[PDB]
Formats: sequence, C-alpha cells, structure tokens
Amino acid sequence: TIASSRLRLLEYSAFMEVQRDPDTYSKHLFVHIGQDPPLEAVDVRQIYDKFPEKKGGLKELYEKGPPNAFFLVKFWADLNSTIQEGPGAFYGVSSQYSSADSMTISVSTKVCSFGKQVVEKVETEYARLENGRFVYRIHRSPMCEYMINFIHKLKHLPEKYMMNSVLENFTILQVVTSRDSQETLLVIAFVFEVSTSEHGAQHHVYKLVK
Ligand SMILES: O=C(O)c1cnc2c(cnn2C2CCCC2)c1
Repeated sequence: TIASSRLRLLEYSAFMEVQRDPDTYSKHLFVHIGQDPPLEAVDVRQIYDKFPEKKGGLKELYEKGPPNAFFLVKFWADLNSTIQEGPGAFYGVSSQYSSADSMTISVSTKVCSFGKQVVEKVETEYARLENGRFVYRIHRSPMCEYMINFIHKLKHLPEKYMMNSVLENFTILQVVTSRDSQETLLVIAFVFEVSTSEHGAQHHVYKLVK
C-alpha cells in the first residue's frame, strides 16, 4: 500500500483501448496497481543516479520532506500486443487517491528519458467526500504523443533485452502536493523493465529511506 500520513494511492494504470466496433472495446494494461503489508526499504541514495534531474528532482524533494511520502515502484510492463491496435486507439492513464482530510491536490508527472525531463503533466484535483473519506480521480488522462511513440518504438524492438536497455533510462517521477500550501503529500518514483512472465504485468513497492 502506497500511503503517506496525508494521502493514499488507491489505483494507478497505464493502458491502451481499441474500439473493435461501436459496441466493443478492448483494453490492454501496460502496468497496474489496484485496491496493509509491511514494505521493504530501499535507500534513496541508491536511486539518485537513476533520477539525476536537478530542479524538481528527487534529492531536493527528499531533503524538503516529509520522508514518509517517498515510495519507489518497480514495474514489469506488459508490452505484449494482446489486442489488435487500429486507427483510433486511446492511450491513457487513470489514477485514484484518498485522504482523511479535504484538500485540493496538484499532481505533477515528470516523464524522464536519458536523465532528461521530456514531458511534464500538471493536474489539479478537487476532493470528493465518499464513504467518510475524500477521493481524487484522474480518469483516462490521455498519454502525450511522445509516450505513444515511445511504446511503439519499444514494441518494434526485436529482443526483450533491447527493450530493457531502453527502459533502464526511462523513469517517471510523480509528485503530489497540496495546491495552496505546496506541501509534499506523496512522491512515487517509477522504474521499469519488460515483463517476461505469463501472468502479465507485475510490480514491487518499496519505501524510500535515508
Ligand atoms: O503518465 C504517462 O504519460 C505515462 C506514460 N507511459 C507510461 C506510464 C506508465 N507506464 N508507461 C509506459 C512505460 C512502458 C509501458 C507503458 C505513464
């Protein structure tokens, strides 16, 4: 469970959806996190090299704190072409959060490639009271053309070891802050590999410590 003292990640999924006919849709999940067990710890200094981006970077954010907001998710992305991709295929990202307190949050998603920030998405979300808790939803946020082209380039590689060498240099840094106070609520560093398993995409969550 990815949760700080102020915010919990309920769900996260990167996917592509193709419309076979007006009433039929197929959805392929590249990565997914759904739905508390104790988490294994990873020293944050072991991944500073993987996130070398200076301003809005990991080292600076960790020093600002609180340390309880920092998590690392290692993904094994399912890049198998299970669904037949056609012309109007939608590539998107959906995520949900919850908190005990009502807040306006700001979700910044930094996509990095070769140690350089390539895309940054900033989305403001308002609290919705739901079953005594406050929920935040980012539904079907479209992937930018950079990310759709990166996935095609990855799928067109003749070997899964070649895709791992590319994914070695690809990271995503998600920073959720309170909109008005600018306080760090949740930080998730994402690192990637290609899934070799028949059980599809897999992930491992770690608590970042110092
Ligand atoms: O927020 C985004 O735009 C975004 C773009 N691409 C993403 C994710 C999560 N996984 N992936 C790809 C890595 C390789 C498989 C799919 C999120």
